[PDB]
Amino acid sequence: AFFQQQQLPAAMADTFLEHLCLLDIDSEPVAARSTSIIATIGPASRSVERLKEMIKAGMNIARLNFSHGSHEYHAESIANVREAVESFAGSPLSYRPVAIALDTKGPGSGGLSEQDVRDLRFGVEHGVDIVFASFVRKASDVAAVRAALGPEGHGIKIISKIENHEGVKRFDEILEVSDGIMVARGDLGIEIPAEKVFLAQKMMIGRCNLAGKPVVCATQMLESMITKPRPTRAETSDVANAVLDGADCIMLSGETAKGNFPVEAVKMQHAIAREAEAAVYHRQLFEELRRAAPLSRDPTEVTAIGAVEAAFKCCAAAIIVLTTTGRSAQLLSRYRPRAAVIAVTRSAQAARQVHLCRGVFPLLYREPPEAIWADDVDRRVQFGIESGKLRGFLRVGDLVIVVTGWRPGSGYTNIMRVLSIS
Amino acid sequence: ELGTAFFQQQQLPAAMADTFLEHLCLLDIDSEPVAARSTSIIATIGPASRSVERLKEMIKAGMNIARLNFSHGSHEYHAESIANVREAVESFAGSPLSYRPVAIALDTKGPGPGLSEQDVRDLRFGVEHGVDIVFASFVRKASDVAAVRAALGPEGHGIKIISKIENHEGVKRFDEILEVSDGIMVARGDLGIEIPAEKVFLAQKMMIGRCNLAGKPVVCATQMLESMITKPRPTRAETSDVANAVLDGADCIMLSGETAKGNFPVEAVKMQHAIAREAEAAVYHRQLFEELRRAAPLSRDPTEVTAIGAVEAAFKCCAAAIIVLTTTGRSAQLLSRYRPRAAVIAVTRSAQAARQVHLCRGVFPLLYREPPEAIWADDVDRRVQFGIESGKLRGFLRVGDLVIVVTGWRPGSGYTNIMRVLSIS
Amino acid sequence: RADVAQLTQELGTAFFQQQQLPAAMADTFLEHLCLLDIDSEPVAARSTSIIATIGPASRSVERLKEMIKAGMNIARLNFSHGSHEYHAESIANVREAVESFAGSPLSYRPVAIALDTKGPGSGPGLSEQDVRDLRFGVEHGVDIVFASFVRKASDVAAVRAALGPEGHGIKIISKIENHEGVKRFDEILEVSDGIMVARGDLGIEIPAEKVFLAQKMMIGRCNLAGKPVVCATQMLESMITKPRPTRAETSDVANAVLDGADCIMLSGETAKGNFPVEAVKMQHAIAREAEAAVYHRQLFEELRRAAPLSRDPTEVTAIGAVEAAFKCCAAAIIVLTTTGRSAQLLSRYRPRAAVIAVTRSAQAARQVHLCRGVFPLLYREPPEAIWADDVDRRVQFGIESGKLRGFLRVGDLVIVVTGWRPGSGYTNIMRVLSIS
Amino acid sequence: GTAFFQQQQLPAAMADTFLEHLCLLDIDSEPVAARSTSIIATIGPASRSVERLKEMIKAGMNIARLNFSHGSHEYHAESIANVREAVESFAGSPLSYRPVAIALDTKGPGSGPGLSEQDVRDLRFGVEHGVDIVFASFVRKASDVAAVRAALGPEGHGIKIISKIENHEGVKRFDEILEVSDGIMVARGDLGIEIPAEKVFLAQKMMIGRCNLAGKPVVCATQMLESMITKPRPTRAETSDVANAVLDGADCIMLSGETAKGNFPVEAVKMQHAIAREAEAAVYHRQLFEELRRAAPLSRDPTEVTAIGAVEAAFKCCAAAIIVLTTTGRSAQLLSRYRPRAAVIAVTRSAQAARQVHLCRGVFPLLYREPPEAIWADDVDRRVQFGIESGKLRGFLRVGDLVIVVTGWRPGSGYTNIMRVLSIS
Ligand SMILES: O=S(=O)(NCc1ccc(Cc2ccc(O)c(O)c2)cc1)c1cc(O)c(O)cc1-c1ccc(O)c(O)c1
Ligand SMILES: O=S(=O)(NCc1ccc(Cc2ccc(O)c(O)c2)cc1)c1cc(O)c(O)cc1-c1ccc(O)c(O)c1
Ligand SMILES: O=P(O)(O)OC[C@H]1O[C@](O)(COP(=O)(O)O)[C@@H](O)[C@@H]1O
Ligand SMILES: O=P(O)(O)OC[C@H]1O[C@](O)(COP(=O)(O)O)[C@@H](O)[C@@H]1O
Ligand SMILES: O=P(O)(O)OC[C@H]1O[C@](O)(COP(=O)(O)O)[C@@H](O)[C@@H]1O
Ligand SMILES: O=P(O)(O)OC[C@H]1O[C@](O)(COP(=O)(O)O)[C@@H](O)[C@@H]1O
Ligand SMILES: O=C([O-])C(=O)[O-]
Ligand SMILES: O=C([O-])C(=O)[O-]
Ligand SMILES: O=C([O-])C(=O)[O-]
Ligand SMILES: O=C([O-])C(=O)[O-]
Ligand SMILES: [K+]
Ligand SMILES: [K+]
Ligand SMILES: [K+]
Ligand SMILES: [K+]
Ligand SMILES: [Mg+2]
Ligand SMILES: [Mg+2]
Ligand SMILES: [Mg+2]
Ligand SMILES: [Mg+2]
Repeated sequence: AFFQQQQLPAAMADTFLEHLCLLDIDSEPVAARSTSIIATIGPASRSVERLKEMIKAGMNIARLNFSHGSHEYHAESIANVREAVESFAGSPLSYRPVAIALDTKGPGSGGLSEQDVRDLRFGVEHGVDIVFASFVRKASDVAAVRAALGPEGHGIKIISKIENHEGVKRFDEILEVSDGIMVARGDLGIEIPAEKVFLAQKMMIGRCNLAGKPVVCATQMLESMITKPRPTRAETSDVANAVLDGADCIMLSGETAKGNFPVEAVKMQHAIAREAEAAVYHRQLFEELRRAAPLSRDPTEVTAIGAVEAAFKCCAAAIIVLTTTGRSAQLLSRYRPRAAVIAVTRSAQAARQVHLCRGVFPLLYREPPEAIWADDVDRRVQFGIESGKLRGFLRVGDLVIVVTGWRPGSGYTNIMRVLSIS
Repeated sequence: ELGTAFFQQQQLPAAMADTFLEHLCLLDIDSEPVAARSTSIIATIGPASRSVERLKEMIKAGMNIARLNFSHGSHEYHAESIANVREAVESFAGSPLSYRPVAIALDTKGPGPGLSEQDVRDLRFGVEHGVDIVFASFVRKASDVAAVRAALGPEGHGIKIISKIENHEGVKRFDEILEVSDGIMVARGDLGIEIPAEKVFLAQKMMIGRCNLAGKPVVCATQMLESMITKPRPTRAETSDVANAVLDGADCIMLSGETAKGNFPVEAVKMQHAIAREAEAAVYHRQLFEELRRAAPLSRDPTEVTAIGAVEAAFKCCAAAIIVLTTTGRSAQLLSRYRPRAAVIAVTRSAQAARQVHLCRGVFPLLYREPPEAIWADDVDRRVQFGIESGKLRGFLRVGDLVIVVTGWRPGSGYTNIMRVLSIS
Repeated sequence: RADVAQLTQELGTAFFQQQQLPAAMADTFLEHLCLLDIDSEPVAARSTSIIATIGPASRSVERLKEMIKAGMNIARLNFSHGSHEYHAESIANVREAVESFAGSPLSYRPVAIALDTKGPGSGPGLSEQDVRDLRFGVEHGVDIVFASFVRKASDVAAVRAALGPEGHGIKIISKIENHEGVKRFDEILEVSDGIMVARGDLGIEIPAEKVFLAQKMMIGRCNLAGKPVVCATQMLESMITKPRPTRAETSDVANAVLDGADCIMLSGETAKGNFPVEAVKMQHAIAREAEAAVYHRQLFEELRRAAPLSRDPTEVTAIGAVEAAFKCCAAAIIVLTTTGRSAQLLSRYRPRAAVIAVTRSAQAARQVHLCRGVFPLLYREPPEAIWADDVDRRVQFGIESGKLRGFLRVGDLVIVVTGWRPGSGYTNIMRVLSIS
Repeated sequence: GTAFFQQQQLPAAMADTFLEHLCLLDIDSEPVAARSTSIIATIGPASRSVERLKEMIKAGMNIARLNFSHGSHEYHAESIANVREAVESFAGSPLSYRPVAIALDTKGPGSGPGLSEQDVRDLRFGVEHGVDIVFASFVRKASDVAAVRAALGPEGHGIKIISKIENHEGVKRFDEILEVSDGIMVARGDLGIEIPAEKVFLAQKMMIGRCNLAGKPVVCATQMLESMITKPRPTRAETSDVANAVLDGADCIMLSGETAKGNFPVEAVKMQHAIAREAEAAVYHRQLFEELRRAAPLSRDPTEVTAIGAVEAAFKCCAAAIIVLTTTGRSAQLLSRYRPRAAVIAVTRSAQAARQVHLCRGVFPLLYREPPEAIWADDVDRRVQFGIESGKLRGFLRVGDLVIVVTGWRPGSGYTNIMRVLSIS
C-alpha cells in the first residue's frame, strides 16, 4: 500500500517518459503540501474571522500590496493577520507561523521612488518579514531597497520582482544580490510578448533552483475564481505546472484580495500543489541538483547533501533540522528531498521567513530552556518529533534524519544522525 | 558554414544542454523561433466562425482542423458549416504559397450504456459528407470504439477515430481504448467534473505520454484560452496552459467556445499559433529522442526502421526538412512519433490523407495532383522535387540546405524502406 | 566548470590536475578515458590490498619486514604444500616481522594471515586433510580461510563446521575454480564472507578465453553485494624469473583494480620467485595508478541506484558519509568499528577518501584489509570512565595518526562516523570536521 | 526466438547500468557474430613459409606486419611475395576470398631528430612493392608524419600512415599527431621503457578513447600473448590483456614474437581470434552508442549523415549486417566509428581498399572482380547481391535476416547518400 500511494510507481521509473505513463489519478498524495501559498490581503480577506479560515485553508504568507491603500489601512491588515495567527498559539505542537510580505508600488516613470522609501520605512517599523520589490531592473535597484530598509531592517528578505525585458536580461546580477525572485507575470506579460512569458518563468525558476534561492510564481493563476466558485482547466494546469517547474511559492492576488471565493482559491492551490509535488520526478531531479551543486568546504552545505542522500536511502519521513536564521533548512530544501524538512527554531521571524523555501515546515520552539546545551538540543529534536507525530508527518517505526551543530549560534551545522521513531 | 546567428535562434543553446535543469536555465526570450509551427490547431465552428469570410481569416491565422460539435445544431446547419469550410479552403487553390488542406472533424453528442441513436445517425451523416475524423464522446471501454467503428458503415473505414477520455472509467481503461483507437482527446471539460479538478493535469500528462509512446495522435482540449471568449488578450494561466500542453507532447491543441461563440475567434487562433511556435523550439529534443528510442520496442517493419534512421540523420545535419512520400499518411506518422526538429513534408496524392496527417505533430501535407509518369522512378523523383520546390516557395528550404528523403522500393502503400540525404540545388 | 570553480580557487589548479581528477569529473565514460593523463600523479594511499604467498623466497623475518614495508597486507599460507610444522614457523616469522613495528602505535601496520586449503581433490566435499588443516588454522589464530574448489553452499557450511565454535570470527573467502562454482555463484556468495577468482584452475576447467567474463561478473556481483573479492594467479607471472613484468601483466593488474577487486594476489611470484619484494612493489605502484583512474562519477551513481533501499542505520549513515566526502573532496572518513562492519559498509560505496578504521580488535584490524580503502588503526588505550570521552579520544587518535601518516593536513575536511551507544551495530552518526 | 536473446551476451546488453551489465555476463552465452577486431601478425622465420601463411590466413590473420628493424630489402621482398602467394591461393573462390593487408613497420629515427636515411630508403621500397600501410616508429610530433608522407612520394598517396606512439613526447603531442595521421599504434614495448611501466595502461586507454572519438583506427601492440612464443597456452594475464584491449576499443590487436619467431604462430592467431570474439559480445553497446553519437560533431557531409542513420536503423531491427559499397574504404570507416553490432560488409573493386579496411573494427572486406555492367544501377545491384551471397556462405547472413544497404547516387568516391532496409531472400 505504501508503494502505491504518492505516485511512487511513477517515482521508480527509469525514464521521464515512463514516469509520465505511470502517473495515476487513484494514487493519493500522503506528504504534507510543500509549496507555500501567498495570499494578497484586501477587502475580501481582511477580517480576523476570514483570515482564520484562510490560515486553516493553507495560507503561509500574507501579501500587502502597497500600490493601493494608506499606511493606516495596511497597519490594520497587519494587526488582523497577527490576531488571526495568534488565535491558534494555544497549541504549540500545531501552531502555524504566517509571514507578512510588503509588495512595493514601484518606481513608476522614475530607481527607488520617494513613496517606496516611506513604505519600506513603514515595513521596518511594523516588523514585516519580506519585501517583494517591484520592477527590479538591475543589482543597484536591490542595493537601494536594502539601504532604505536601514540598520533595523537587516533581517528582512528581499524578493526581487522581474517584470520587464531588462530584469530578465540582467537576471543573473539581480539574483546574486537578492534573497529570491518573483516571476511577476502581470507586468511581464505586457512588457514582453505574452507568448514568451512561459520561457522567462521556466528559465528563472531553473536558475533559482540551481542557486538554491526561493522563487515565487505569481499572477492570474486562478483568475476566474474572482467571480466563479471553480477554476478553469487552464488555471488548474497553470498551478500544477508552476509546482512541477520548481516554484518554491505560488501566489493569489485578486483571487483573495477582492474576489468572492478567497478561501476556496487558497483550498484549490493547496489541493493542486499536493498532487503536483507527488508527481515530481525525484529520480532525475535529485541527480541533476546533486551534479549541478558545486563542490563545497562549508560544513552546513556538506552536511545538507549527506542528510538528503541518507533520507532518500531509507525513505525517511522527515529531516529534522535545528536552525537560528533558517539557513540550514534552506540548504536541505535546495536538494528537493521527498522527506519533509521540519525546521525547529526559536526565532519567530526565521519561522515565518522559511515559508519561502519549498518543503520547510517551521516549528516555533517555546518550551523552557535546558541548563545543559546538549540536553537543550535533544529537547528541540524531541519537540520536532512530537509535533511531527501530532501533525501526521511521523509515526512510530519511521526513520528520520536529524541535522544539528557542534556549538551554539548560527553557522556551525555539521552533524547528521539516523533516528528510529519511538 | 551556418554561422553563430543560426545557433542562437530557435532555443538551440538550450537544445544542446547536457541536463534538463541546464536546458531550462538556457531558455531565452530573445531566441526567436524559425521553424514552421508543428502542433495543429483545431477550431470549433459556430455562429462566430461560420461565414466564408471569417473562415478565410481563420485559415490564414493557422486553423488546420475544423471541429463540428454535434451536441448542438441540426444536420442542415452542420452541412452548411462543412460547405463554408470547403469554400474558404478552395479559395486559396490559385496560390501554392497559401493553399492548405483543412481536415473536418465530427465531435459526437455522446451516450445510455453505449452508442446512442443520435450518434448512429450523426456518424452516418459524417460518412455521407466525407468527414476526415470523428472525436467520439465519452469513450469508456474498447467496445465503445468498436461500436463507433461499426457505425462508420461500409464507406467510412478510412475515417480516423479519436477517442475522447472524459471520465474515471475512460482513464482507468485507457490502454484498451488506445489499442483500438487512432488517437485520443483529453476532454478536460467533462473530465474536470467527473474526477477532482486538481487531478486533471495527471490524467493529461499520463495520456499524452502514453500516446507519444504508442506513436498515436493526442489532442489537448477545453478552456485553453477561455477568457478570450470576451477579452482580446488571454490570462497568464492560459498562455502557460497552451505552452505546457505542447511541451507535454500534444500533437494538437483545441479551441471550443473561443472560436465557436466568442468575440475574438481569429485572435484566439493567432494566440495558439504564437505560443505553439515558441513552445516547440523549447522542447528538450536531446532527452526526448533518447527516451523515445529506448522505450520504443525493436522492430522488423522497414517503415519503422527507416523512420528512426531518417530522424537520426536529420538531427545529425540540422536538416531543414524530411520529405516523405505517403499514400495513407503512415510513413509520415512514423517519422512524427520520433519528434524530429526538422519539418516532415508529406507528399501525397490522397486528399484525405493530406487532411488527416494534420493530427500528427510536425507533418506538413502537400497534395500532389500531376498525372502519373509511365516510369515509376520518374514519378517518385517528380514528387521529391515537388516537395523541394514547395519547401523553397514556403521558406522551409534554400539552395545549399540538406534534406532527408524517405521513399519505398516499389509502388503502393506499405513498402517504405529508403532514406536518402540530398543537397538542395 | 561552475560545479568546481570555487573549490578550484580555494584548493588550487594543481590539486585538480593530480590523481586523475580531470578524468574523474568527466561527463561521459568516453571523455573520462580521453582525459586519463600519464602526468597526473596519484596522491592517495594505496587502497587495494596485496596478498603475498609465503614460501622459501619470503619466509625469513628480515625478508618479511621488507615485504611489509613494500606493501604486503595479507600473508597467504598455501596448505597444498608443506607440513603443519613448516606453516607454524611461517606464521611465527610473519608475527615477529609485524610486531617489530609495534613500538609506534600511530604508525603500526596490521598484517592478516590467510590459510589456503588443499581442496577436495577427487572427492565430493570436505577432505580429511582439510579438516585437520582447518583445525590447525583455528589453533594458530588465522584471520581468513581461502577455501579451495567451492562448488555449492554446502561446501562453505562444511568449512564453517570444521572451524568449530572457536573459529566463528574467521572470514571464509570461497575460491571459484570451476564451471559449477560459477553457475552456483549466487548461493555461494550468500553464505560466504567473500570470493576469490582463482584463475589458475578456472582457466583449465573452463575455456581460457572465457575467464575474463567470469572474473568481471564475479567482481561486479561482489561489488553489488558489498562483499570482498580477490583477483588471483599469474598477475605478474614472468616476475618469478625476471625483474620486470610484461606489458600484459601490468595491464592485468591495472584492469583487476579497475574491474573492482578489493584485493590482488601474488603466488609463485612471492613464494618461490627471485624478486618477491619487487613483485609486491610493482603491484603497489600499479594499484595506486589504477585507483586514481576509477570513474567514480558513474561508479557511485550505479552503486547508489543498484543498492536496495535500507532501514539499517549503519547502511544509511555510510551512504550519507560517502556522499559528504565527495562533496568536499574529504581527505579521509574516520570510522569507529568493533567488528569492521561499519568500515565495510563505507568501502562498498567506493569513496575516493581513505577509510581510517579505529578499532580495539586486533583481529578486525587484520581482517578489514579484505575491504578496499580501509586503513586499520589498532587502538590500545584502556577505556575512559565516560563513554562519550572514550569515543572522542578514539576520533582524535584517528586524526593524529592521519596527520602523522600524511593522510590529513591542517585545513582538510574529514568525515567522522560513530554510533549512539557502545557495542557493535549502532553506527548512526556522520560529522563534518575541519582539521586544525 | 528466446534462443537468439540468450546468445552473444544479449541479457547483459539489455542492462540499465554498467554494473548490472557486468553482473549479467554469462560464460555459457556463446558468441554468434563474426570476430570484428583485426589481427596483425608479424612475419618472420616462424611464419614465412607459403604453407604456414595459408594456415595463418585460415586462423584469422588480417594484416601481415614486416618489421624493417630486422632483415634486408631482399628478405622483405620475399616475405611480401610469400604472403601474396598464400593470399592468392584462395582467389579461385571469390565468395570466400580473404584480403590480407601488408604493413611496413619502420626501423625509426634512432638517435636522430627526425626521418632517418634508412627510413627514406625503406619507405621508397614500400611504395615500389605496393605496401598498404606504414607503421611509423617513434612519432613524436606532426612534422614526423609529414616527413613520412613526403618520403612516400606522389605514388604512395594512398598508403595509410599509422603513427606509433612510443615515448613521453608522442603521448604529450598526441592530438597534433592524430590530426595528421590515418591512425595510431600504442607501441607498448618502447612505451613501457620510455615512461614508468605502471602508467602504460593510462596511455593505452587514453589513446584508444581519443581514436574512437576521432573515428580513426587504433592498434594495441606488444607482449599480448608473450608466453606463447614458447608455450602452447597463454597466461591468465595475457588472455585478460587481449580481452581488455578489445573492451577498451582497439580496432586491431597485434602479435610480434608470437608469430615472427615463436613455436605457436598459428595457435597465437587462433587465441587472439577466440578472445576477441568473446570480448566483442561483452561490449556494453547501450552506453557506447549513446556516447559516440553525443560526442560526434554535427555534420553536413552526406556520407557521415547516412552512416549514423544506417547504424541507428541496424540497431532498431537487430540487422545481421550493413552492406556498403566503397571505393576508398571511407564509407565503411564512417559506419565502423559508430561501433554497430551488425557486421559491416564492405564490397569494393579496389584491392588496396579491401586490404586497408581491416584497420577499422567490424569491417569485412569483399573484393569484387567482375567488370562493370553497362547500366550503373545493375552494377550496384550485382555488387550488393555479391555481398549477400558471400555473407550467406560465410555464416554472416541467413534467409529472413534484415540487412541495411548503404550506396551512393553516382559512380566514384565521395557520393554515399542512401540507406535501404532489405529482407534476405
Ligand atoms: O526531455 S524532456 O523535456 N524533460 C525530461 C525531464 C523532466 C523532468 C525532470 C526532473 C527535473 C530535473 C531538473 C529540473 O530543474 C526540473 O525542474 C525537473 C527531468 C527530465 C521530456 C522527455 C520526454 O521523454 C517526454 O515524454 C516529455 C518531456 C517533458 C515534457 C514536458 C515537460 O514540462 C517536461 O518537464 C518534460
Ligand atoms: O564507471 S565505470 O567505469 N563504467 C564505464 C562504462 C560505461 C559505459 C560503457 C560502454 C562504453 C564502452 C567504451 C567506451 O569508450 C564508452 O564510451 C562506453 C562501458 C563502461 C564502472 C562502473 C561500475 O558501476 C562498475 O561496477 C565498474 C566500472 C568499470 C570498471 C572497469 C572497467 O574497465 C570499466 O569499463 C568500467
Ligand atoms: O541554520 P543556522 O542559522 O546556521 O543555525 C544552525 C545552528 O543551530 C544549532 O543547531 C543550535 O544552536 P542554538 O543552540 O544557538 O539554537 C547550532 O549548533 C547550529 O550552528
Ligand atoms: O505511408 P504509406 O501509405 O505506406 O506509403 C508509402 C509508399 O509511398 C511510396 O514511397 C511511393 O508509392 P506510390 O508511387 O505508389 O505513391 C512507396 O514506395 C511506399 O510504400
Ligand atoms: O562496525 P561495528 O562493528 O558495528 O562497530 C560500530 C560501533 O562502534 C562504536 O562507534 C563505538 O563502540 P564501542 O565503544 O563499544 O567500541 C559504536 O557506537 C558502534 O555501534
Ligand atoms: O566510400 P567511398 O570511397 O566514398 O565510395 C563510395 C562510392 O561507392 C558507390 O556506392 C559506387 O561507386 P562505383 O560504382 O564507382 O563503385 C558510389 O555511389 C559512392 O560514392
Ligand atoms: O506586480 C505583479 O505582481 C505583476 O505584475 O504580476
Ligand atoms: O467534450 C469536450 O470537449 C470536453 O468535455 O472537454
Ligand atoms: O588455486 C588457485 O589459487 C588458482 O587455481 O588460481
Ligand atoms: O615498436 C613496437 O612495436 C613496440 O615498442 O612495442
Ligand atoms: K505592488
Ligand atoms: K460534442
Ligand atoms: K591451495
Ligand atoms: K620496427
Ligand atoms: Mg507588477
Ligand atoms: Mg465533453
Ligand atoms: Mg586452484
Ligand atoms: Mg618500438
